[PDB]
Amino acid sequence: STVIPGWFSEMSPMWPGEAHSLKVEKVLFQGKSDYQDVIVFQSATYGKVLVLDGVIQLTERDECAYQEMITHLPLCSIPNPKKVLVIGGGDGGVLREVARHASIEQIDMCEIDKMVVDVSKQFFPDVAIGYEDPRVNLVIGDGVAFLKNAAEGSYDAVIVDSSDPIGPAKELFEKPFFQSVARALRPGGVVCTQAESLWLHMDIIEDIVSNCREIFKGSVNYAWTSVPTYPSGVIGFMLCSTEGPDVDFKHPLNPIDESSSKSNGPLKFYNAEIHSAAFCLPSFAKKVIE
Amino acid sequence: ACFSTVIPGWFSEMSPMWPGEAHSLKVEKVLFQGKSDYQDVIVFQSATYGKVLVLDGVIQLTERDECAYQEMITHLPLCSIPNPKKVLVIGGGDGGVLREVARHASIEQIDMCEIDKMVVDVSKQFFPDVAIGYEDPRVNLVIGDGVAFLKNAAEGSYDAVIVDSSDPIGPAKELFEKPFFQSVARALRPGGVVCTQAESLWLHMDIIEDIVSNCREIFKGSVNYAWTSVPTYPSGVIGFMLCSTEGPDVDFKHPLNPIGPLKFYNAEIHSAAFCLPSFAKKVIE
Amino acid sequence: STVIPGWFSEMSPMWPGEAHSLKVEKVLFQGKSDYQDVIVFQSATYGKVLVLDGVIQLTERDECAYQEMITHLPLCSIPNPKKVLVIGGGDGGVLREVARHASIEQIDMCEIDKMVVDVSKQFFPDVAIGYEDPRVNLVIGDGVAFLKNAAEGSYDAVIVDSSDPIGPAKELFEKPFFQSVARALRPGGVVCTQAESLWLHMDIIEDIVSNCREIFKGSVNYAWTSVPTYPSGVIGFMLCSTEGPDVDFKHPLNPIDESSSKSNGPLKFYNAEIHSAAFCLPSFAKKVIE
Amino acid sequence: ACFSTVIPGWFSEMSPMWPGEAHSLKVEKVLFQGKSDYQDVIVFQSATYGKVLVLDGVIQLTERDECAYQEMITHLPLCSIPNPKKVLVIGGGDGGVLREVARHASIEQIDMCEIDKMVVDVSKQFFPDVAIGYEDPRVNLVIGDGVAFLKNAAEGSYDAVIVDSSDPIGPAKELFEKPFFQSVARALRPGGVVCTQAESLWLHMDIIEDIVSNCREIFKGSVNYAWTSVPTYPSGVIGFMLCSTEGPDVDFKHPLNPIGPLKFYNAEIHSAAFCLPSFAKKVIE
Repeated sequence: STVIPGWFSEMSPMWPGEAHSLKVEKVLFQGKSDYQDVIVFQSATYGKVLVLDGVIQLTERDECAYQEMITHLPLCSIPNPKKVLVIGGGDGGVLREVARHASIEQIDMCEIDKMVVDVSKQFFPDVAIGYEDPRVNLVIGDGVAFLKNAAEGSYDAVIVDSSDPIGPAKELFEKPFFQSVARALRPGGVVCTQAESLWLHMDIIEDIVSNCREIFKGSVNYAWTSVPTYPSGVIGFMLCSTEGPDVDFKHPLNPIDESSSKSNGPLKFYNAEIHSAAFCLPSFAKKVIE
Repeated sequence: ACFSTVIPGWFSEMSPMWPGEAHSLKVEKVLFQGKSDYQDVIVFQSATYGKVLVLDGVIQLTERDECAYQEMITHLPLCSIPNPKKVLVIGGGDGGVLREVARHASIEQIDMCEIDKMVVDVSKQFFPDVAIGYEDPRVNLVIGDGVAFLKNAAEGSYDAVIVDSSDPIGPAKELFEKPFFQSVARALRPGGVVCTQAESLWLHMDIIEDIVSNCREIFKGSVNYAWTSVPTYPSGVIGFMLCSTEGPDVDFKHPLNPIGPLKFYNAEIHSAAFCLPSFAKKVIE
Repeated sequence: STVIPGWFSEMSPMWPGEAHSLKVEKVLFQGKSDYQDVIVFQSATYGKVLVLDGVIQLTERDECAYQEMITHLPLCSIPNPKKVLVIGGGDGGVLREVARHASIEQIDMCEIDKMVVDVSKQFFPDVAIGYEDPRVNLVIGDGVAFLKNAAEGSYDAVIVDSSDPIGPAKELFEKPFFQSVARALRPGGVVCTQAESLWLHMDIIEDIVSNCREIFKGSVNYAWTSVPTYPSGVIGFMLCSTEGPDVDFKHPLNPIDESSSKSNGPLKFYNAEIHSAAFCLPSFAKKVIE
Repeated sequence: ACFSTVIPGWFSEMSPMWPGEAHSLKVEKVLFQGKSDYQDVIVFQSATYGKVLVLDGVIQLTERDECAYQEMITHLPLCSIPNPKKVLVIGGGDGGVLREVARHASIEQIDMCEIDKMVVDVSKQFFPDVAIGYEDPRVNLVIGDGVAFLKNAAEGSYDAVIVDSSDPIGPAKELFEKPFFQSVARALRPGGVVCTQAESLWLHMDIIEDIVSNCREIFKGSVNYAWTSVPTYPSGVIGFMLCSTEGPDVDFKHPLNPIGPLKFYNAEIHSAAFCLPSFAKKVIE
C-alpha cells in the first residue's frame, strides 16, 4: 500500500486496529526527555497539538472538553474548595480551569517532566497562562512520592491529569495510589482521575472502580465525556469522596452557570446539564460499573 | 489492495467534510468493493471492529458499534410518542434500524425506503447478522427515491419518520432542506415526530444551525437536538434532530413510552442526548 | 526557553546529555507499528530521514557510509560470495549494496516490521531497489529465529543491520544468537554486525567482542567508520569469521572500485584504502579491545 | 544567550557554516559568558560532556574529546619531520595544543599567537587538563594578530606552524587564503611543514577544495589532507591540511618521527587519517 504524506497518526496497543490521524501543518518540536518522547506540532485544522510518548495528550480545538471536565466535575461538587492538588498538569490549562473558582487559595501544580512544562509555556498561549496564577504553586518532581510525603487532610480536591497505566504511571491507577490520595484528602474531600474509555477498557475501568470502592467511604462514581481527539472519543473519569460529609457528584452544588465566571472567561464545554448528563452511561457498561 | 490511506495496510476515512483529520481501521481482508449507479461500496473485514460498511469512503457502520447509532436514531424518537404504529425509514444501513425499530412490537407497517439497491444487497448478503431486520413481517421494503415515495404518499399516515440518511456530501443535501422537512410535516400525523441524523456539534455547528433553523420553521410542535457517542463516526459523536408536528405536545427530553437486550439506550442515556455542551448549546439556542 | 521551532532532535538514554537535530522541511509519515515507532520526514539539508523508536536510522545524504561499509567490509573480504543473508530490513539500501556483487546468487533480508519495508521503500528511491533485485527473498519476520531454522553451513555471510541494543534487538548481541550465525555460515563464513560507537560504549563493545571471540573461532575484528547522522559521529562493526579458510578483514581480497557495478552507480564512500583504515582504532579503545 | 536552542535549558550549536543540522548538549550550569573586543566567549558545564568552551555559538572544545583534535592536529605535523626544534601555533586558546607540542622533547621553543587574552584566561580558570600547556619552559605566549605575526616572522625560522582556527566565514577567513599561506610558507625553513584545520568533508567539499587549491599553489613540497573523528565538531569529523615547502621530502602518510600518554593518536591512526572516502577522494584527487 501507499501512504499519503503529511499526516500524524496516534497509534497504541491500548487501542489496536484503530488510529486517529491529523494533517501536520508544521513540526514545532520533538524530543525524548527522561520520561517521554514529547512532541508539539501545528495541525492542519485542530491547531497546536501536544503529544506524549505517542498518545495525543491534548489539542487546542477540544482541550476545553477535557480540561473543563476533569476539573469542574469535582470542583463544582463541593462547597468552596480552598487548597487543591493538581497532578500531571502537562499543559497548565487544567490549572487555568481551576483559577475560575474564587474560593481557591492555592493549587499545588505537581508535574514531573520539565521538557513538557517548558514546551507548553512557549507554544501554547492560553495554556501557559495557568502556571502564572498567583495562587499556583508549581513543583517539578515525582507525583506518587509527592502524595506519600503529603500532609493528612490538607487538600480539598485531588485531580490526576495523568496519562495511561502503561509504564511507571500505572501506579496512579492502582490501590496504593488511591490510598495515598485519600490520605491527603480531608473528610468529604474529592478526587477525580481520568479512567480510560468505555468502548475500550471495561476490564481496566472495572478494576479501577473496585479499587476506588475499596478505598473511598464516600461515593465513588464514573462519569464520561466527549473529546474527539482522544482514543475512541469517550474518555471517562473516576469521582470519589472520602468518609465525611455527603458528596452528590450527580448534582453539582455550585455549578458554574456561566456568569459564575463572567468577566473571567466563558465556559466552552461545561454547564449544569453536562455535569449530570456526563454520568449517564450506556447499558453494556452500566451493569458492570453499576 | 490498499491505495488511498495515510497508514500501510489500513483503510483511512477522509473527506472535505472533515479534512485535516482521519480515522483508520486495520484492514483484515477486503470482502466487497463494487460500484452502483449511486456510489462506491466497500465491505472490508476489520481486525478489531467486525464487519465494516463504507459508502463513498465514509464508514457507514461496523459490527463493534452498530448498537449506539441504531439504538439512538430509532428509540430516541420511537420511545417518545406513545404506541407508534406507522413508521417510515429512509436510508441504507445493514438492517440495524430495522433490528431496532422492530423492537417496538407496537408498530404495524414499517415502510423502509432504500434508494441504492446495492446497499441492500451488501447489507443482506454480507451482514446476515442484522440483515434479519428485513426478514421481519412488519417491514415493507421499497427500492426507490426516498424523497419520492414520501412526497407521493398519503397524508397523516405516519406516526414517525426516521431519516437514516447519509451526510450532506451532495445529492443528499435535499434531505436537510425545507422542501423535505415539509414533505415530512405532511406525511406525519398530528403530533407525529421526525428524527434525522444531523452532523457533529464538533464539526458543523453552522450546518447544524441551518438544520435547526429550517426545522424550527416547519415544525410548530416541538423541535429538539440530541447527540450520541459513536466511536466510528468522525469526531466520535453524531447529532439528531427531534421534531414533532401540530397536535399533542411531545417531550423528547424524557421517555414517555419506554421499554439481546439494548446495549446503549437507557432512560438515563435518553435524557443525556438532550444536554448539548455550552459552545454548542449557545448557537442552537 | 525561546527555542527555535521546527527541529527534530534525536535523543536516547543510550547517549545521555547530547543530541543531533534537523530543521524538518515536512512530515511524510509519522505513526507506529506493533514493533516500533516510525517516522519518515523531509529534512531541510539531508534529504529524507527515517527514524525507528526515536533513533535516526538513515539519511539519504550519508546513508552511503553505513550501508556501503557494513556490506563491503565483509563481502569484499571473501571471494565470490554466493549465498548471503541480511537481518533488519532498514530501508533496502544495504540490500542494494549487496546487489553490487555479481557472484551473489541469492539475497535474503528479514525485516520483522512490514510497515518499515512498506513506508520506507515507498518514500525512498535508490533504496527500494534493494527489495527489487531478483535474487532477493524478503522474509518479513523475526530473524533471530530465522537462523534457527537455517541449514548448517548454508551461508557465506551474515549482515546484522540491527538497531540500538535497547529494543528487543538487544538479543542480537547475545551469545546464543551468534552461535546460530556461526552454524548457519559455511566454515570460514563471515559476520558483520552493527556494533555501536567507541566514544560511547567501550564497556559494551568489550562484551560484544568477547562473545564473538568464543562463538566464532576464526578471526575477530572491530572496524569503525564515520557516519554523520549516528550519535557521536562514528559507528562500529564486528567482523568475525568461523574456523575454516582464514579471513583477513584488514586487507580486502577484492574491494569494490566502480566498474564492478558501473550501472549501479559509483561507490560514494567505500574504497580499498578506507577499508583498511576502518580497522585502525584510536588508542583509548585500542588498548582495551586489544 | 538561550536563543540558539532546539531544547530548553540546552545549548544548541547552529550556524550557516552547516545549516539544517545542530549538535546540542544538556547544560548543567553556566560557568562564564562575556563579550570580549573580539567575540562571545560562552562557557558552561555540560551535564555529561565536561566543561565546554563556546565561541560565537560554536563548540570550541569539550573536556571529553579535546584529545582527538589536539592529538591529531599537533602530531600530524610534528611526527612527519625529524627533530622539530622551533614551532609556531596560531589561535590555540586552551593550551591543549601547547601541551601536545611540548610532548616533543626535541622542541626548544613553542610560539603562540592568540588574538584574545580573555580566552587564554577563561581557559586557564576552567580547563586545567589542558591550560596546563601554557606553563611550559619553551612556550612563548603572545597576544596579537596571527596573520601579522607570520608577516613579521623572520624568513625560514620555523620547523612547523599549527593553524588552529575556526571557519572561513568571518575575519578568520583570511587564514584560508593564499596571502596568509605564502606568509606561512616564507616563515617555514626549507622542507618545513604546516598543519591547517580544514573543516568537514561532509559539509564543505567546496571550501575544502579552494584550500587544497591555494596550498597546492603556494607549496611545492607536499600538500596532503587528513580527517579525524571529533564527536563534538559538526558532522562528527573535521579535517586538516598538511603541507611542506620546497626542501627535504616530507611523507605525511607515514610518521617518520613517531612519538600521561596520548588517549587517541597512534601510528596506525596517523596513516589512517589520510584515507579519504571515495566521494571525497574525487573532488580532491
